[PDB]
Amino acid sequence: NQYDNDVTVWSPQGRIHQIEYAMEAVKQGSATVGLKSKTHAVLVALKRAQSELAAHQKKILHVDNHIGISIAGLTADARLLCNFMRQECLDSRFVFDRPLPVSRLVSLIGSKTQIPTQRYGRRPYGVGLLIAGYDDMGPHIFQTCPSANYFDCRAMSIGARSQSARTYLERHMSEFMECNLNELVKHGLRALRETLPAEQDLTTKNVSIGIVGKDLEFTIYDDDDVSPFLEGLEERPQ
Amino acid sequence: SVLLNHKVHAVIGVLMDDTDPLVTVMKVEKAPQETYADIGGLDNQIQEIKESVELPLTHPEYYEEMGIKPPKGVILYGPPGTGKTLLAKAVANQTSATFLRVVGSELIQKYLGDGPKLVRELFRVAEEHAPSIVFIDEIDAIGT
Amino acid sequence: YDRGVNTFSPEGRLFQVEYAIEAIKLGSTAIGIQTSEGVCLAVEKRITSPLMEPSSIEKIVEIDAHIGCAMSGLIADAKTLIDKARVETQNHWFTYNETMTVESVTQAVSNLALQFGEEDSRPFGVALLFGGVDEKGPQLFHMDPSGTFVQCDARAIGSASEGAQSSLQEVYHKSMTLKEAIKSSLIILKQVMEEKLNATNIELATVQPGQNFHMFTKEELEEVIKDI
Amino acid sequence: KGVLMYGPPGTGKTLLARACAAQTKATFLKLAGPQLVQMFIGDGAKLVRDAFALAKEKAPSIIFIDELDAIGT
Amino acid sequence: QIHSRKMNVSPDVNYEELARCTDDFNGAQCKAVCVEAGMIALRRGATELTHEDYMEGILEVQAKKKANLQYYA
Amino acid sequence: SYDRAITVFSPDGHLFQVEYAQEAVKKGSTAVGVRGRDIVVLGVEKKSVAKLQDERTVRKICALDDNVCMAFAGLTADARIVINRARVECQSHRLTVEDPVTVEYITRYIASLKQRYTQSNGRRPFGISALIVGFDFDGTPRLYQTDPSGTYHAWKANAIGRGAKSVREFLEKNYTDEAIETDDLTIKLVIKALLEVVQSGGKNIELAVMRRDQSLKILNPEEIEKYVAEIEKEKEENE
Amino acid sequence: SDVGGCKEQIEKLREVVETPLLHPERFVNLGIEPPKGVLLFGPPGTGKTLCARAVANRTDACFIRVIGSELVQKYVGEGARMVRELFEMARTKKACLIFFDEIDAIGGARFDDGAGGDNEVQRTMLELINQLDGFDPRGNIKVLMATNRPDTLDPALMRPGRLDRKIEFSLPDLEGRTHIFKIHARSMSVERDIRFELLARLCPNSTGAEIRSVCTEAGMFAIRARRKIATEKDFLEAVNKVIKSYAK
Ligand SMILES: Nc1ncnc2c1ncn2[C@@H]1O[C@H](COP(=O)(O)OP(=O)(O)O)[C@@H](O)[C@H]1O
Ligand SMILES: Nc1ncnc2c1ncn2[C@@H]1O[C@H](COP(=O)(O)OP(=O)(O)O)[C@@H](O)[C@H]1O
Ligand SMILES: Nc1ncnc2c1ncn2[C@@H]1O[C@H](COP(=O)(O)OP(=O)(O)O)[C@@H](O)[C@H]1O
Repeated sequence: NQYDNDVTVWSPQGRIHQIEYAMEAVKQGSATVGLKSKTHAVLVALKRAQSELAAHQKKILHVDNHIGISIAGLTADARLLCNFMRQECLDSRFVFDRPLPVSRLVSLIGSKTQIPTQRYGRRPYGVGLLIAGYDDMGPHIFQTCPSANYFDCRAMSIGARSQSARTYLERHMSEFMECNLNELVKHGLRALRETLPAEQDLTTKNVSIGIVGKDLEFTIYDDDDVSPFLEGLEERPQ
Repeated sequence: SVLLNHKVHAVIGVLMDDTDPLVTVMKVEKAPQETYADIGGLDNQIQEIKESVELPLTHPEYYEEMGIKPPKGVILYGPPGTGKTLLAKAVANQTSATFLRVVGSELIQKYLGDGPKLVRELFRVAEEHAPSIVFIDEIDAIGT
Repeated sequence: YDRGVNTFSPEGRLFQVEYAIEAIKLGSTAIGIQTSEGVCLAVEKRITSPLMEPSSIEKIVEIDAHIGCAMSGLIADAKTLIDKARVETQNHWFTYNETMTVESVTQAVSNLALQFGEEDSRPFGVALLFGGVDEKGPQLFHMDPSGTFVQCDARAIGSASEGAQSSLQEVYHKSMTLKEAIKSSLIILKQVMEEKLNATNIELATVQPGQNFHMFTKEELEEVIKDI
Repeated sequence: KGVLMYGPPGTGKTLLARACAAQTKATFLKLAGPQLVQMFIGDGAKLVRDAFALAKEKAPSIIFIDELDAIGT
Repeated sequence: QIHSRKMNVSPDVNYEELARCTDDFNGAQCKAVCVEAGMIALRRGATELTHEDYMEGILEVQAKKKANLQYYA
Repeated sequence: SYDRAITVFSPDGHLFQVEYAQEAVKKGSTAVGVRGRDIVVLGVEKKSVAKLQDERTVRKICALDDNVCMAFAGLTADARIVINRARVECQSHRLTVEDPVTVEYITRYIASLKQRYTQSNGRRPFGISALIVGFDFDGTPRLYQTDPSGTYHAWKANAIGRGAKSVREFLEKNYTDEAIETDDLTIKLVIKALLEVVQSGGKNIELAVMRRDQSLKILNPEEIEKYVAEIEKEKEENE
Repeated sequence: SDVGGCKEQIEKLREVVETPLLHPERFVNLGIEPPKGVLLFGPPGTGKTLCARAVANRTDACFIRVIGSELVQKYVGEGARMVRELFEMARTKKACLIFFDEIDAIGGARFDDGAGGDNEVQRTMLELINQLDGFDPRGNIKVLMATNRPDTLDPALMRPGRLDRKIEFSLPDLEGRTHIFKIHARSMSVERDIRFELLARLCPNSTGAEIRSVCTEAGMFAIRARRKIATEKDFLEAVNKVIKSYAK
């Protein structure tokens, strides 16, 4: 098939299938989650292991004292976009000393994600981004994709083994909105527990969380900081 | 050939074989002509090729009975016209076996596995009349 | 399929990065090990001709007094990244007037490697291991050509990387003394490089919080070469 | 006269055709499109013509063309 | 339901929850899922497969398990 | 992927298109180089001047600076371009910069240059390997091999061109622990290594010597017969 | 025991071919007619086919082994008819076991965008894949598949009616590599004090066909030395023949 090339070429169907190839590249394994409430927003990304003598890789980054993100792949474009968000927040503080609202920041990131898709000489983005933030309008969860779209969501999950998480989130969207911080992170971790493989139970060594809210900056929690959030998790009935 | 009665077609004799398709022409059934005495001075290769492929086809025990199992194949290299085909015909002359030379790019058959068939037939008709010394001229084509 | 990195596979993989992953194997074996006592590195020195200068295969190198590097792959493209790692310490000296952590050197080399897909050059066929005793203690880090980086308590690259890694997982923990880590690394190295060990085909270096000095532990490491 | 089952694989097209072949007690003429990608210059046309002639000879018969796309390109 | 009744099954089966777990399948794949669940029930030593067998079947039949996420290029 | 382009790995990590540099170098001239006890000595063969032709313009060895030169196995146009880069580079660096130039520095620069020309499309990396010998590196002479791939290394004695095949064994066959004493055994071993050249008699076997302190000195035809006779007598007495 | 360490895989094979002919007391009573066919895929051309031979030995079954080449001739159309002939002539036998190799070249799906070429595959291959029978529609016949490349195989082969199990292999593990040399200690006359335990470790990630080649290469070591028996040094440097020269 000739039409599997530069985003400048449309397939006869009227599609750019390389964007779908980037999207499927995003879907390649362990789970990540994001969801917000009236008070807080939360994202979680499990740190995948490599060996018994190599460290788990962190997948959560801080952007500003009201916004942070989570990242899926080998971070080729994800971390650069995170740094661009950080510089944009610095510019916002340079111009009006304000942490700019989440949605109007993510709109420019969506435009930037679209920019390569029209021209040659630049591969499409191979990562999907989750975002948790709060601003002078409210708390928000956003997510962006190689297709350059941005979504404000009550819950979201990118990767594989996460359709169970997605269904749990689709079920408890009825609760996510009104929950507090602890209840919200409990809901997210329950969605993640829905992603458990057959031979495993959730360990502290991989679960890593980022949290923001109306009275809390975006911060990152690990192992024994995650455990105060892992309590209240769904049990193992049958 | 089979000798048959003219009227009742009964088999009533047998007679000399003077036929069979062009594969016999592809094969060099006769032991080659050049000998080890024609390869002037290139004598270490005589030892190498004797150790490798000359002994089995008149002394099978050296590769089947002496507590061991036979080998498969031996590669020769050097500039064209330096004795490769000459030494091959010399070693094949040192035995009564048939010599089967094929250049690597000559067996290009069209449909799937038919080139493998064109290689397979040479081994199939090998012990159908005596073992053989196979020689791929220019192995280069087959792997890189 | 794989003419350029401008497009991925119909699976979404690049048909380039895994090529760098096996191109890791074109070089000799290499090991890095972090302990609470420091970080050590080793590379097989297996020569092309012993009448070449035997130190000229600089696959075990010092970056600075508290930081060292090991490589797997071609020496040419490794030289650029190693030079970047060395020059960033002097840049820190001339700008911040103090020393630079191995984490930020790792980050800078990662961003230099991450240029071939978002400029507007080409992928680097080398995997790097750094070992530092920096402002955050002992710290071993690993980069693959992809431009990402990970902390490692130990790591193996180069030829026979994965067998050495799997066998080392049986004999390692986060906080032993670096000397017994060296011994356990060598008892596996002896079988990983070719057959037998000497300066023609082995090389190793180490740095410790008690030694911000002379990473080039060669020809004084001779005793543990003959301890094994 | 003509019915095209269409849809992605694994849905039931061949099974439905075989079930209709079953319940009718009629004569079933199953073939695959790839079976008619034969090499010889005109042999595919001869095969199609002869198959339709056989179908006419068998009168209450149902021809099935599986993977018409292989020859309906 | 079709393949389960043909194979005979343990009564405790949520076919509806099976369909929910069979997200975005085609028919043939689930047709396979039934027989392979019966095979694992043979491995489970049960006299007839139950919902656990279909779960443990779909858990493997779904995909080739693909690559590893947090390090994909 | 395939060998159709430099800038992509083979599906096994190979770079066939780049790795063609070996036979790119191999089909040029033939040269050998050593560092003696103090003085480096180099030799070249395969001139084969066609009557009206000359080897004077062929210039297999050119002296870049009073303490650095090289040998140029490969295509002659790229060799001349390397002449014009390296010679002017070292001259200007020593003439203007606070630090002097060394053979190590020029080898580094050439390696970086070739690696950088490997670093882009539409730019053909130089198809020549070279022995670069220098008299000054903290005052000590030394030798380097450089390859089109951008890799560089130091050697005690090496050969390039069509002579790069045999000499790799040949040196290991007769290199003593003693670095070839003074200029006598240094030039003698140069002649021994260049004996793999067509006739070894000095008819078209030439050489030059740099004494680690003075510039490149030529074993000119009025004297090279003496070294040729030395080599021949040494080979005759040991028979 | 001729299998080199992969006895795990041949045993899970026998659960789906050997067990449902020799031990039918658990299949149909528990619901499903005994299965008859499985696929294999592992290291490069290493040992794969031989598993089928061991099964057909203990099954006491007539054995047939096929490659794509034997379904191909300059004469076209008949290549498909050869599979039909093969199944019929096997069923004329008192039940038979048939095996296919490089099933990727046979069980590989349609390639329309080739626009011609060596196109005989497209005429023949489905007559295997679509005329092939599985656990249910199969007569008194046992079938086994193998190929080194499973990623290209048609899902129709993957799905039932073609396959009743799939099995994966890898390069022989350390226990496997030791056991291969244990097997080949029978294949020659040697000074049988060998440290095969160390020979299998001197081999890094490697195959088992090369193990056979190395055993015959120790035979070569005896022959070049004209020695009446092989020795441990012959085994060591025969291993290094691959390990050094095939990996230097
Ligand atoms: N040892 C030798 N004795 C006699 N003739 C030789 C020898 N080596 C090469 N030749 C000459 O070279 C040719 C054979 O060399 P060979 O390498 O077999 O050629 P090719 O590469 O065409 O097969 C013959 O024409 C022969 O005249
Ligand atoms: N709803 C269903 N119920 C029972 N069997 C089904 C169903 N859907 C599909 N199948 C099985 O899967 C196959 C569907 O694929 P088919 O119609 O053969 O087209 P293709 O050959 O393109 O896959 C059928 O042959 C049938 O055996
Ligand atoms: N470990 C081993 N044990 C037994 N036979 C082996 C082993 N490794 C390789 N073989 C060889 O593999 C050959 C055929 O199997 P194989 O080529 O793997 O089948 P396939 O073509 O399906 O890969 C046999 O001739 C056998 O000698």
